[PDB]
Amino acid sequence: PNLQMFGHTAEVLVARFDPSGSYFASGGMDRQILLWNVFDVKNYGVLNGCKGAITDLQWSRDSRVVYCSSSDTHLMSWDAVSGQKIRKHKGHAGVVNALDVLKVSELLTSVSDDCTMKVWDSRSKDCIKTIEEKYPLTAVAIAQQGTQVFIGGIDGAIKIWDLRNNHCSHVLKGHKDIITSLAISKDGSSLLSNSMDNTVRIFDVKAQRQLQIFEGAIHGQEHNLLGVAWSRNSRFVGAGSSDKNVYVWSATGDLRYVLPGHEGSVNHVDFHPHQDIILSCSSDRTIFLGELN
Amino acid sequence: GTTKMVSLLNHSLNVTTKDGRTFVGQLLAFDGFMNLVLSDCQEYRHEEKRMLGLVILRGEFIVSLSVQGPPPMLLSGPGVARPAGRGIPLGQAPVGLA
Amino acid sequence: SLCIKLLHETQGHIVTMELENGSTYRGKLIEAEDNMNCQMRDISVTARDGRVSHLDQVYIRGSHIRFLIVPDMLRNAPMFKVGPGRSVPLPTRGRR
Amino acid sequence: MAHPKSHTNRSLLRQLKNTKFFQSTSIDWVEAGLQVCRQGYNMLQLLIHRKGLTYLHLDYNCNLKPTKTLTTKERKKSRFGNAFHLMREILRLTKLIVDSHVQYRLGNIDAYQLADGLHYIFNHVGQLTGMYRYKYRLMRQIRACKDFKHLIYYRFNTGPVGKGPGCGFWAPSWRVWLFFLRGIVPLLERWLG
Amino acid sequence: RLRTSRTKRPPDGFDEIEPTLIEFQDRMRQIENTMGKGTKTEMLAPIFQLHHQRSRYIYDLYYKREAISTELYNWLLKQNYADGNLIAKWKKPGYEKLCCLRCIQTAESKFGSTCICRVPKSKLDKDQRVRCTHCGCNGCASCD
Amino acid sequence: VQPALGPANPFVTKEQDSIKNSITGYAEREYVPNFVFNQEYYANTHAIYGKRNFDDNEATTSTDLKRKSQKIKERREDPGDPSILEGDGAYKGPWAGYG
Amino acid sequence: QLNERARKWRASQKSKFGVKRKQGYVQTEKADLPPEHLRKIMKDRGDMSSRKFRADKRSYLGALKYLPHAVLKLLENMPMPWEEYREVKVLYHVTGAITFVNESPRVIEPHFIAQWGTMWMMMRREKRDRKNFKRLRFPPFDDEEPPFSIDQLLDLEPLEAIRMDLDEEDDAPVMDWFYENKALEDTPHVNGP
RNA sequence: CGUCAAAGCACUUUGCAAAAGCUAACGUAUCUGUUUCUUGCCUUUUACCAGAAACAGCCGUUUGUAAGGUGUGCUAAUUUGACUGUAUAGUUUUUGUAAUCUUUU
Repeated sequence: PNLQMFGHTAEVLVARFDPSGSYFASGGMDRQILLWNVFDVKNYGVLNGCKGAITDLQWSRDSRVVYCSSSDTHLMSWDAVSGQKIRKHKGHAGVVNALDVLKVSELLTSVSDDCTMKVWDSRSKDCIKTIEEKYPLTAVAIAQQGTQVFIGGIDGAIKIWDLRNNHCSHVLKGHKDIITSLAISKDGSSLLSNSMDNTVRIFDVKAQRQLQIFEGAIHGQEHNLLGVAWSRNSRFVGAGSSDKNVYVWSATGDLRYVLPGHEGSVNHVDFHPHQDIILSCSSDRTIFLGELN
Repeated sequence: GTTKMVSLLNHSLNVTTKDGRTFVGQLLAFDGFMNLVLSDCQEYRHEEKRMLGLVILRGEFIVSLSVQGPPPMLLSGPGVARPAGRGIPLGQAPVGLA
Repeated sequence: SLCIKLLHETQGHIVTMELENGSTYRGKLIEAEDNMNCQMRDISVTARDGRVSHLDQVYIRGSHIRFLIVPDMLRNAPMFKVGPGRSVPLPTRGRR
Repeated sequence: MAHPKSHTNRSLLRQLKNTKFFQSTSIDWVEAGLQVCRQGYNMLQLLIHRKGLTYLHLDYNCNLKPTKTLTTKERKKSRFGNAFHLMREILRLTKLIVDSHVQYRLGNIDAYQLADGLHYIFNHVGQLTGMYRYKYRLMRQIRACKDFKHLIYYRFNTGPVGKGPGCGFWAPSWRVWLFFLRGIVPLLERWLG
Repeated sequence: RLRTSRTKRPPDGFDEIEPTLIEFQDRMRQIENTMGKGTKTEMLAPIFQLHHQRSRYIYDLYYKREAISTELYNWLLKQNYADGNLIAKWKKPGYEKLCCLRCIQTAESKFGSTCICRVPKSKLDKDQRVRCTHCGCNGCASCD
Repeated sequence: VQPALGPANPFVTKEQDSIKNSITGYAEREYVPNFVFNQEYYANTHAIYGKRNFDDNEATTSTDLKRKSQKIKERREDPGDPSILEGDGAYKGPWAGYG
Repeated sequence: QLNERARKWRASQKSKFGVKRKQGYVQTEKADLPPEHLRKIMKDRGDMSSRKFRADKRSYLGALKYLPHAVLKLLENMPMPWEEYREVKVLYHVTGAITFVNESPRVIEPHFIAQWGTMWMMMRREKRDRKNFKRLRFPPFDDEEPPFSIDQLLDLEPLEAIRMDLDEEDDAPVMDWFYENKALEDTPHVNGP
């Protein structure tokens, strides 16, 4: 099958599976996160409260608590079993754009239009660290180790920071413009990155040079943050584009699947943790589950 | 105050007394004098045991407190699915341009 | 306070207790107090020695009591919220 | 009495306020009485002329009459219907209630006379407005307003000071005619539509 | 909002303002009662324009020159001499010289929004400067 | 992709060759945020006016906006001010005319 | 070059999320107009004679459907004897095609009883001490005569109306509001407006 | 009154949902219509008389929730909840009758 489920009122942004592979969550401009099943593809809770639009979901690695990143500074927290509020992580003085989580579900990183990175504990309700750069930040990724945090800004310079040192250790180079989504592999050994130059580049974690520049997935005037993912094997790379197409790569530098279906710009493509399924979201208010037999 | 003391409520406790004896069981009720009520109690005089049941201790008699164990023990949103389809667009290029 | 009301509720039943004296007393309880006085009948004392005796009527001082031992059905009894300006727990319809 | 049904609130007068064709403002009552009384005059005139029925003229006191004197062939075209006439005679009433305020804001009348005035109107609507001949139920709203008069007069009038005019305790006699429009409005749209 | 003899008098400062406020009423009747000329949309333009002046007067007397007591300024609004809804916007930045509340309604416009007047002269063309249809705005933008 | 294959019809005039949903051309739904469309539309119009104007009118800038406002601003008549119905002071408002 | 990147970025984020902003535009409340705006339309349109408004005339009949509903809002607002005039609210068709009175009378009940009782005090007293009570003429204005110019009535001044002599010593805690429209709208003795 | 927690607050405009759960005024108010029957006054049908049952409309009311508007504060104010909320060195608990030694198994 394919399954193009409808439900949201307005532009949807982010849609992700549990780490387990038993649910979706989705939510964009609706101010409504809508949970789903995978295997009778039905809705669940209408997580209501966020007074800004959602920009990023992420399941806790317990598969119970959910975290948002509203446009009104809040980062909310939700008990996916019951569906009640837990907290309002009040901090930033602007619009949050990305979130990331660890193994230990306890630490979270967010990224504002205040040019401020901030690490959060799920127990304090306050910031543990505050890394002020200069130009409004956009994408962030934290490693599996719980050590390296990658920041993506407007300079095209993916900076790398550790939790012990807090020094500008390294800076990725050769990306001319804008970053819309970082993504660390299931190894902890390589990033993915969507630039506004349409060069969906991979980078190294440890020597730190490029690997493979992919090219063929356009951003334009919309200025949405488009996403990228690593497949459960780390064989395939799934980048969406404003051309209504989900450009899946071969990770060897070869375009295999280029499946259309959406009527509007695509945002955050994902992969299921085990069985080969693709979550693809788009302003359109629609979502697909593209499979491979 | 007594904010901490309410937190202990319904936990299995180990209570040492001035006599030396140590009572054990859950905590049902608590006081400003530290009168404790305890459920299914067992003294350990010392290789010894006794079964009492419900025990109400005074404040004079109690020395220390210590937890043995922890406390004992949105329907469907609008969304709907559909099947497949995957239409091809005649045009290429981005969404806003043309 | 609730630790006193539970006592008053076991009036009528048979109770065991321990005093600073060292001896334990067992009998039907007739009256209690907020002080922790007691009034019992048909008591069967047992000291440190093991010496049994009979006492027809007894009064006590709470100060002298170490701890009581109460019947089992007295764990399902209600434990109320009380209030700032009330002596006895009781249930409360009014404000709070 | 039924016990009321569960429902969401429709409210017509806040739908019209949500389109770009209606605007809102605050004015004096008697202005907006005249406003209506006029609006209705025209809304009938434009209907009378669109039918090309231009040998009859409505007076400004909602009084319809022929000038020419007609053939039987030219009368059958006139023959306006049970609705239009009911709609008309509901205007004839609105005119009296409003005029009789206009008139007290010249000085002509003075308050105590005006209250009485108002009261006479409701209590006599059978006689000022020849409406009952297009909607015969109406002779129930009439009969009631008469059966208030009796009840009041023989409680107020009598005292030591009873014969003629004065009264002006209209509130009950007024009610009757509101609750009537509650039930007519809905029907009289359907008929006019 | 008509006040008469045998009523509550207004606050002390009022009767200095009296002449000017009558000056407006007198002019306003003169527009109502006269006939227009152009389109029936244009015909009503000089009401809004005048109405804007009556409120600016009072917005001037309380916030800049300071020739009125808070007691009076409030009395003026709750007597409808000046539109508060409007004056509220004059306090907010961006609207510091706005024409008519009707030029800032997204929901009136065929699509989109905002009486062309509301656009800062900078951007739009020489050909489409023209004038608004509602009120006859002409660069209500706070600056241009 | 899978191409068609065959000899290709030789007659085929210009009018037949295009794939048309609705006679003139193919028409399909779009999902562009409106702000992008409004932003896009204005820029295109200026170019069209400019050719008719025959003037490029320089490039859009920062700070020079203030120069462009002032240049427009200076010609425009001074506001009458409140409280003057009459002229010689008078109260031209935003209504005021540049000249 | 980086300074300009962000300037473009921030604006695009501002159109998407933007403090007080709907999908793109800035939403607002439908603010009500000046009173003269409506009053002019009535004068300019007149009797729907001139060609300049030959468009409207289609709508004007369209209104007819909702006339019976305008009558009914108007009468459920009639000003009451003790009031000198009463201000109201309105919906008008920008066409000058109808005026809907958009308030409900709304009143606090023991008070309103009191008032109407106090009428029935004056109204009996006044009937006994008048002698020559001149009841209204009706069809207040003659058939032929065209309706009243609104602008004439705005000059007249209102004239005084019923009420009762409330001595300060005794009726102290009601005298300052026992004859308003929305009594104590400003105090904490009521919600708000 | 006191603590703690949450939240801007009061006032207001629209949208969207609901409103016998254990016999009870969503509205201490109250009007029109349709169908099916029964009787009135009647022969032109409508328009009506005044009872029933079954459906409907209309004029209103309450609540929750979403987005807004005005005034005020976001270096504060207000609301809302929650609570095992009082102060005792002199006899019944928190300013000690404790301290110490020795023998038996």
